[PDB]
Amino acid sequence: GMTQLALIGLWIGFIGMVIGAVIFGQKAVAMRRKEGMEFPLKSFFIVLWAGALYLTMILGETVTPVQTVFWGRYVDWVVTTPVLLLDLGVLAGLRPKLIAGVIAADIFMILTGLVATLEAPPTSYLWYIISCGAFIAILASLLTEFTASAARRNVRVNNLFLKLRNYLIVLWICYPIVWLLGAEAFKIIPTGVEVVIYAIIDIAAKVGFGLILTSAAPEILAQASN
Amino acid sequence: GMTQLALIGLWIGFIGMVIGAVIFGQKAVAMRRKEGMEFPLKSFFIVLWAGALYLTMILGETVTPVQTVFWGRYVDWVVTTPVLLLDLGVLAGLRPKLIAGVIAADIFMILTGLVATLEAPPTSYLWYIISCGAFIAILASLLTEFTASAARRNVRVNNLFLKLRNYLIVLWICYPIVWLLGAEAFKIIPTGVEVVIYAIIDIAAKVGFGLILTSAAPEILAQASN
Amino acid sequence: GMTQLALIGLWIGFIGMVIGAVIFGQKAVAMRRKEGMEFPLKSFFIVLWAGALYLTMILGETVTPVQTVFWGRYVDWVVTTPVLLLDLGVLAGLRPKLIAGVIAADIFMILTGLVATLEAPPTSYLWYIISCGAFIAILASLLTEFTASAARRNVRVNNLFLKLRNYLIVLWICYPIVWLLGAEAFKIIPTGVEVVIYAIIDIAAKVGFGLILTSAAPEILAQASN
Ligand SMILES: *C/C=C(C)/C=C/C=C(C)/C=C/C1=C(C)CCCC1(C)C
Ligand SMILES: *C/C=C(C)/C=C/C=C(C)/C=C/C1=C(C)CCCC1(C)C
Ligand SMILES: *C/C=C(C)/C=C/C=C(C)/C=C/C1=C(C)CCCC1(C)C
Ligand SMILES: CCCCCCCCCCCCCCCC
Ligand SMILES: CCCCCCCCCCCCCCCC
Ligand SMILES: CCCCCCCCCCCCCCCC
Ligand SMILES: CCCCCCCCCCCCCCCC
Ligand SMILES: CCCCCCCCCCCCCCCC
Ligand SMILES: CCCCCCCCCCCCCCCC
Ligand SMILES: CCCCCCCCCCCCCCCC
Ligand SMILES: CCCCCCCCCCCCCCCC
Ligand SMILES: CCCCCCCCCCCCCCCC
Ligand SMILES: CCCCCCCCCCCCCC
Ligand SMILES: CCCCCCCCCCCCCC
Ligand SMILES: CCCCCCCCCCCCCC
Ligand SMILES: CCCCCCCCCCCC
Ligand SMILES: CCCCCCCCCCCC
Ligand SMILES: CCCCCCCCCCCC
Ligand SMILES: CCCCCCCCCCCC
Ligand SMILES: CCCCCCCCCCCC
Ligand SMILES: CCCCCCCCCCCC
Ligand SMILES: CCCCCCCCCC
Ligand SMILES: CCCCCCCCCC
Ligand SMILES: CCCCCCCCCC
Ligand SMILES: CCCCCCCCCC
Ligand SMILES: CCCCCCCC
Ligand SMILES: CCCCCCCC
Ligand SMILES: CCCCCCCC
Ligand SMILES: CCCCCCCC
Ligand SMILES: CCCCCCCC
Ligand SMILES: CCCCCCCC
Ligand SMILES: CCCCCCCC
Ligand SMILES: CCCCCCCC
Ligand SMILES: CCCCCCCC
Ligand SMILES: CCCCCCCC
Ligand SMILES: CCCCCCCC
Ligand SMILES: CCCCCCCC
Ligand SMILES: CCCCCCCC
Ligand SMILES: CCCCCCCC
Ligand SMILES: CCCCCCCC
Ligand SMILES: CCCCCCCC
Ligand SMILES: CCCCCCCC
Ligand SMILES: CCCCCCCC
Ligand SMILES: CCCCCCCC
Ligand SMILES: CCCCCC
Ligand SMILES: CCCCCC
Ligand SMILES: CCCCCC
Ligand SMILES: CCCCCC
Ligand SMILES: CCCCCC
Ligand SMILES: CCCCCC
Ligand SMILES: CCCCCC
Ligand SMILES: CCCCCC
Ligand SMILES: CCCCCC
Ligand SMILES: CCCCCC
Ligand SMILES: CCCCCC
Ligand SMILES: CCCCCC
Ligand SMILES: CCCCCC
Ligand SMILES: CCCCCC
Ligand SMILES: CCCCCC
Ligand SMILES: CCCCCC
Ligand SMILES: CCCCCC
Ligand SMILES: CCCCCC
Ligand SMILES: CCCCCC
Ligand SMILES: CCCCCC
Ligand SMILES: [Mg+2]
Ligand SMILES: [Mg+2]
Ligand SMILES: [Mg+2]
Repeated sequence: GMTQLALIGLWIGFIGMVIGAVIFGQKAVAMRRKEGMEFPLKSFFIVLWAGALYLTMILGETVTPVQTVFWGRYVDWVVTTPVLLLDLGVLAGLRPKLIAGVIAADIFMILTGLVATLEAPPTSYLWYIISCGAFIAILASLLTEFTASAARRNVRVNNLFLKLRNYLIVLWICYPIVWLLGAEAFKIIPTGVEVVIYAIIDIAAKVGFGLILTSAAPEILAQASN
Repeated sequence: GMTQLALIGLWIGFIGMVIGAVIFGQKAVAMRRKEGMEFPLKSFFIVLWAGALYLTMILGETVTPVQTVFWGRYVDWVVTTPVLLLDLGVLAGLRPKLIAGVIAADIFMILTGLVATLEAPPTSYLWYIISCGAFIAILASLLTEFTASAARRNVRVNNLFLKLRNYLIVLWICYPIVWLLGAEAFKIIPTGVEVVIYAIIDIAAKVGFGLILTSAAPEILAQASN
Repeated sequence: GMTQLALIGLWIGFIGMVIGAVIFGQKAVAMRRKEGMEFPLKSFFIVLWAGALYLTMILGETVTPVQTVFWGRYVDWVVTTPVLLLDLGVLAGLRPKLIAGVIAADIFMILTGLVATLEAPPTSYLWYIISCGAFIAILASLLTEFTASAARRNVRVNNLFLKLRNYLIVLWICYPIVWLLGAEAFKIIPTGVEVVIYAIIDIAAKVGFGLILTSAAPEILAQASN
């Protein structure tokens, strides 16, 4: 029931995650019995879950015609975006309870975005604004407590945190902008194009992010983990 | 599909949680880099989640005609009641493995209560009794191992624990009593009145509890958090 | 909607879990002030959750006629199989981050198995293969990382781990074999017989496992817990 372009977009996301899974799985094998192996392993789980959920959408299991609702992508994001933040929190050396609070905010952001996607205007816009409020709090925490914590660590660990922090922030800001421009609000981006855009940003946000992270020198990953 | 009285009750709950969010949000900001900030932060998250779920019920998103089933309140409780017990566990100095067991019992209590609410008599009463059994186990834990652990701490931390322990017990006992008197069992309390009562108890159990906790002297919260 | 044999199988599983919960619950209460009490408590929670889900299937709550899908057993397994792996990880002395990774693989195994159960052939077989891939990763970790960590512990703790590791592995391999032979796939085993078989293996994998673990000498459980 979806457009041909939407199906192409789902295939792009799926193949991207599968390639990521091979890359990070191999890196994790290469890092067995080494400090810092948690980083390729987390990257591997992120792309494995995203890849599985892309497959459920290809198969029509987590999409629903009402326009097609691609609700599987929220099942993906509600699991993978916390693990991405966990990555930065470990790099930053952030206290576990603070990491937990940001993960709670993130899950709230994704679930209110799901409600926004399922609703009709203008109620959908209310939930979009609520979810953006949670996003802004997450961005503020990244730019403040994460950054202050990372600045107390070794220079190379701090440098890697800042690179990934900035990469994550730029990519994540793309999502609510695409949402607002797409069929859920202003209807500027056609539904099929929207699926393709999300797949490209997903690949950047998960495979690109993991490539930057896991390509750091092994000594840096070792000291970052402890 | 709900009565006007029920809608009034949902708005009371919603506005109460929003006011609580302002209070605990300001307290969390004020304790930004102080030991004990975890307490206003958890209180903020509790009323944020409860307020969002009250909003989903106002909007008819988590309410289903089957006779109006307010199943959104279980999505609220299954998340917020564990965090309330975590609060008491940190104050008591309780070992995390013991906190985990009581949280598991609490999630079991809420989920069996959801099955009781969705079921028809007499099967609904079976699940009510099972959920009550989990509740009695939680109460016994609060009165025994939580209380013995708190009694090892200094006088002011122990006194704060006991105040919040007693407050929590009295308010939580109200819930299964309202449930038994309302539409799901004896049908003594009309559905609309039941919604109003839950909103008032919810405000007391989340905002009132958080106010007692977050108004303690900051040095006590700092000591309790260690 | 379900056969008489299938209902008999559900009652066998339910009664087995109730028996386990009495045994492990009383053992947990008897160990209330001792090191190692986490083992009977986790065993109690495992059979409590499984028994409750068996009850939901007896009552038709987590069973849907499609020709009958027993989807409640996935709600059971997604919670209990992680706790069983946690048991082995505590006995082995495994690093918590490693336990978290195998638990993630296990949840993925159970959820992809649920998708396989809900799907139609040949798509169901794709998810079965994916789930088997996760299962193989779990078995590999049990036979490598868990085993290496246990061998660095006291001979009595290590001997207990190996006995439970071998017991668990043999029993868990039975599940995907039954699945492929049964009603969710190739229909060699009648549906009613398949329910009875799952009840028997479930009792062995939860009550039998818990009996072996909690019957160890209390000093062995004590040093394993630390
Ligand atoms: C791997 C997937 C990633 C990094 C997805 C990130 C998604 C977001 C940051 C979503 C943001 C949203 C809002 C801030 C408002 C409501 C709409 C959303 C869910 C797209
Ligand atoms: C903020 C919300 C709170 C503190 C809610 C607490 C709810 C309960 C203690 C519910 C208890 C129930 C039983 C013990 C039996 C079954 C019915 C319930 C779920 C109302
Ligand atoms: C107490 C319940 C237990 C120990 C259940 C264990 C279940 C499994 C190991 C399931 C395995 C499966 C596969 C590996 C492939 C797909 C079918 C499953 C879910 C039966
Ligand atoms: C309807 C079938 C459409 C098939 C579309 C093929 C996708 C083309 C591959 C693009 C994968 C990008 C991988 C990026 C790796 C970093
Ligand atoms: C370094 C260890 C970090 C551990 C992070 C714990 C995750 C906390 C997430 C719990 C939040 C539950 C949100 C439920 C829906 C709002
Ligand atoms: C058929 C429409 C094609 C749509 C092209 C979408 C490109 C969107 C890119 C947005 C951000 C790119 C992140 C890449 C960073 C390396
Ligand atoms: C001091 C921090 C304590 C944190 C304990 C978190 C325990 C998490 C609860 C585990 C129980 C899961 C049961 C799920 C049943 C659906
Ligand atoms: C071990 C748990 C004790 C639970 C206390 C039982 C309270 C009585 C509830 C019985 C349900 C009666 C349904 C009312 C029929 C209108
Ligand atoms: C010691 C810390 C954990 C204490 C909580 C134990 C969990 C007890 C749950 C019991 C549920 C029984 C329901 C059946 C009653 C008829
Ligand atoms: C040291 C104990 C002080 C805290 C005591 C709190 C008592 C809570 C009063 C709540 C009033 C609700 C009454 C409902 C009775 C059915
Ligand atoms: C512990 C529960 C306290 C609840 C107090 C509520 C008092 C008002 C309830 C009156 C309901 C009677 C409605 C009359 C119309 C049928
Ligand atoms: C003693 C160590 C306990 C470790 C428990 C951590 C559990 C983390 C589970 C990771 C969640 C992955 C879920 C994927 C699908 C929702
Ligand atoms: C889709 C699942 C991906 C599986 C991970 C692939 C890992 C490849 C291992 C490569 C090891 C090479 C050693 C030199
Ligand atoms: C649609 C009916 C809603 C009326 C309730 C509004 C109450 C007045 C607003 C109070 C503002 C709350 C400040 C935190
Ligand atoms: C109505 C179904 C008959 C009841 C049979 C009872 C099942 C016995 C379970 C065995 C428990 C095993 C504990 C080791
Ligand atoms: C800042 C944006 C808040 C959400 C407003 C959405 C308005 C969409 C207009 C749709 C016209 C087709
Ligand atoms: C028709 C309005 C009914 C008003 C109900 C008042 C509820 C007070 C509950 C107090 C419980 C602590
Ligand atoms: C409309 C209802 C407003 C309730 C706001 C509650 C703030 C104080 C809570 C005290 C709990 C006893
Ligand atoms: C521990 C709970 C007691 C068990 C009650 C089982 C009730 C079975 C009812 C079957 C009727 C369809
Ligand atoms: C122990 C951590 C390894 C988890 C690996 C999961 C493997 C999933 C395989 C998917 C089937 C192709
Ligand atoms: C690497 C994944 C291994 C999967 C094992 C295959 C299970 C049997 C497939 C038969 C399905 C019809
Ligand atoms: C929280 C403030 C409530 C203001 C009510 C707005 C009414 C809009 C409904 C059309
Ligand atoms: C009222 C709930 C059941 C109470 C059992 C525990 C009482 C022990 C008091 C120390
Ligand atoms: C941390 C103890 C393990 C409990 C696993 C529960 C998994 C629920 C998945 C839905
Ligand atoms: C009527 C079902 C009886 C099933 C027999 C259970 C015992 C078999 C253990 C191998
Ligand atoms: C770290 C995994 C988070 C999963 C959150 C799921 C909430 C629906
Ligand atoms: C029906 C919900 C109206 C809320 C306004 C939405 C835009 C802020
Ligand atoms: C974590 C803060 C969430 C704020 C949501 C409301 C913003 C309008
Ligand atoms: C985009 C959120 C603004 C937060 C900035 C915090 C101060 C660097
Ligand atoms: C059509 C190919 C898409 C490649 C995505 C690249 C992500 C940075
Ligand atoms: C439409 C009913 C609104 C009720 C407002 C309640 C005041 C807190
Ligand atoms: C229709 C407005 C009635 C609101 C009642 C307010 C009770 C707090
Ligand atoms: C500083 C402690 C933050 C704890 C917040 C967790 C809320 C679930
Ligand atoms: C800081 C005020 C938060 C407002 C609560 C919003 C409830 C969804
Ligand atoms: C800010 C909350 C708006 C709620 C609108 C309710 C419309 C039925
Ligand atoms: C009658 C609708 C039941 C929906 C409840 C689902 C809550 C997880
Ligand atoms: C610690 C709060 C999260 C509990 C959520 C459980 C939902 C089944
Ligand atoms: C002590 C941790 C127990 C958690 C198990 C929860 C299963 C219902
Ligand atoms: C069909 C289930 C009936 C159980 C009723 C038990 C009430 C105590
Ligand atoms: C489309 C029929 C299969 C349904 C599978 C649902 C998986 C979430
Ligand atoms: C259209 C889905 C086909 C899945 C292939 C089955 C692999 C055994
Ligand atoms: C993959 C099967 C290995 C089983 C070996 C365990 C010894 C009983
Ligand atoms: C190699 C020893 C494994 C024996 C366990 C089998 C239990 C059915
Ligand atoms: C080593 C066990 C893998 C599961 C394959 C199931 C056999 C049909
Ligand atoms: C792993 C990609 C499979 C593609 C099938 C056409
Ligand atoms: C491995 C995925 C193949 C599915 C084809 C739709
Ligand atoms: C459109 C139905 C999707 C529900 C997502 C949980
Ligand atoms: C059912 C999910 C509701 C989340 C709103 C915070
Ligand atoms: C769970 C939220 C559903 C909203 C449908 C409009
Ligand atoms: C904090 C509210 C954000 C709204 C911007 C769209
Ligand atoms: C709108 C909420 C923003 C919070 C910033 C700390
Ligand atoms: C089909 C769109 C391809 C865009 C390349 C980044
Ligand atoms: C979602 C079903 C939960 C059952 C609790 C016993
Ligand atoms: C858990 C679902 C219960 C529904 C019974 C009508
Ligand atoms: C209309 C009910 C109001 C209740 C406030 C105590
Ligand atoms: C009607 C407001 C209720 C406040 C909680 C005591
Ligand atoms: C019930 C609210 C109490 C507030 C104490 C500061
Ligand atoms: C007919 C009842 C059989 C029970 C087997 C344990
Ligand atoms: C280090 C692996 C943890 C995986 C988190 C989902
Ligand atoms: C792991 C793929 C399916 C997850 C949603 C049930
Ligand atoms: C299932 C095969 C496991 C391999 C053991 C190293
Ligand atoms: C390896 C487990 C031995 C079997 C115990 C009955
Ligand atoms: C793998 C079993 C196939 C059965 C064909 C009837
Ligand atoms: C009824 C059979 C019990 C199986 C115990 C291993
Ligand atoms: Mg929409
Ligand atoms: Mg009901
Ligand atoms: Mg099937």
